[PDB]
Amino acid sequence: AKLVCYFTNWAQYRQGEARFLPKDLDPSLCTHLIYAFAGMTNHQLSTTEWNDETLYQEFNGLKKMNPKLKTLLAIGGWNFGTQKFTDMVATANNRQTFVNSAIRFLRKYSFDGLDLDWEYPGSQGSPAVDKERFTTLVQDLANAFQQEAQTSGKERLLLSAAVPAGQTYVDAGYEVDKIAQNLDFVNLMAYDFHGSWEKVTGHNSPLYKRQEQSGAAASLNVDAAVQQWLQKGTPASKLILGMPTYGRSFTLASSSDTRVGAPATGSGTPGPFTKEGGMLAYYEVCSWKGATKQRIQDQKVPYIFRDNQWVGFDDVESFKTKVSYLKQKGLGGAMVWALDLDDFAGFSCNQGRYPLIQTLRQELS
Ligand SMILES: C=NC1=N[C@@H]2[C@@H](O)[C@H](O[C@@H]3O[C@H](CO)[C@@H](O[C@@H]4O[C@H](CO)[C@@H](O)[C@@H](O)[C@H]4NC(C)=O)[C@@H](O)[C@H]3NC(C)=O)[C@@H](CO)[C@@H]2O1
Repeated sequence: AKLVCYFTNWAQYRQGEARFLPKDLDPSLCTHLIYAFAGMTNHQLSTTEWNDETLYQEFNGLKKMNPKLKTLLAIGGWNFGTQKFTDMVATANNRQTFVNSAIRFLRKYSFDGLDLDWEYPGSQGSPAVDKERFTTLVQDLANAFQQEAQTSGKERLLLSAAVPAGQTYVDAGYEVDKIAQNLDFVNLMAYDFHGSWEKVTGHNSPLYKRQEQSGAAASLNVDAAVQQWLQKGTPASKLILGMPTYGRSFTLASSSDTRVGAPATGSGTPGPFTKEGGMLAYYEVCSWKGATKQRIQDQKVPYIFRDNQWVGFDDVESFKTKVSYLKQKGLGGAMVWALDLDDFAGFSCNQGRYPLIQTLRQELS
């Protein structure tokens, strides 16, 4: 089974014990490590931090300690946008310029593959035409990757993509059945189902829906996301189930109504280390004494509150539940975002180093 874990090249700027660099990485924790994120300049793959080349080397150098490990470079991301993607896949000359740079870039830095993270083709400013242009991009990469392997005589470069769970987005830009044939594995983003962008508290990653949910609202859970990608044609073994080492917070309109579905006046106080209201690292949810942990029985995930602060998150338990759920589904494995937000150095949760992902590795193996 696969355990695809994401490293992020901006965690390095967090303060104190929250700072994360390749040295905080465990070469054996995951089967595949994906480096987030690499951008694009003139239709080509490029760095995004002043020290990506140094990081790239330490990142991939980890394979000297674990030759079984596979590393990939992720291009895109939420904040990346759609512009540069839509423009790069618009002309053959551009697609080919990108592909050739991807290959040369990945090989130069010792990456084993590329993880496409276009959020998302077919929306957010992306013309519905990009739905089929994406598919072409995938085929182009796959084809070039296959050809190169034979000429260079090296392990063929791997091709993956981070994909949305929403029904609306899959229909809008993904030719599921067709891309699945060319993607070595699909990284399903089964989270962000609920967030502070809503007026009511909801869980970031509920495994199942709540009895009181119907219609489109009943699809906002992992299972729906999974059943969906399978039905549309994804071999269960290529579908990797994503899980978050972060949770989503809300500020309660009143601390008297703390249930899931209660009135939220907006995002929760930013985390002292993550400093991005509405989300929190697992290790930030740990430093909470005097809080109250619940359990959304129907969705098999927890959440905690203290005064006007409510946060739905994942713990060692829900992670075990989820690892167990995917097994039953015959999925290819688990995906986690991000190594970065777990208690990677056992400095806050008192459960050791990488409490959550370690749970994943042990449960999966
Ligand atoms: C598995 N792939 C995958 N891709 C999606 C990610 O985009 C997303 O995580 C979010 O990624 C954006 C960047 O695209 C991050 O933006 C960063 O936010 C911090 C504040 O927290 C800010 O200071 C900047 O460093 C900013 N950097 C950039 C390059 O914009 C975060 O918003 C990040 N969010 C979380 C909760 O990690 C994940 C999860 O939705 C998806 O998974």
